Amino acid sequence: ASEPRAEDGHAHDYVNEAADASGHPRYQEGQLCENCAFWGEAVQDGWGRCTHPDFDEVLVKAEGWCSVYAPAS
Ligand code: SF4
Repeated sequence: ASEPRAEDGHAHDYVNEAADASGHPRYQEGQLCENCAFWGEAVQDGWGRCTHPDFDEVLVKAEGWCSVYAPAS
């Protein structure tokens, strides 16, 4: 539905700014939700869907990141 914008730390060590998570060892450079293997599509104003149950709950910032990130490679 009209899922609300994800909070920083909604779940899974998520950040709204990918760069915030530089502190997180698994935050490799330039990993963004937009380039996550579990990305859905962009919905509005730099937010889009993350296609996992404990995630799609909220609309994630395309520029965000989380621990469940897997590279689309
Ligand atoms: S799995 Fe994480 S990094 Fe990937 S799109 Fe979802 S919230 Fe973003």
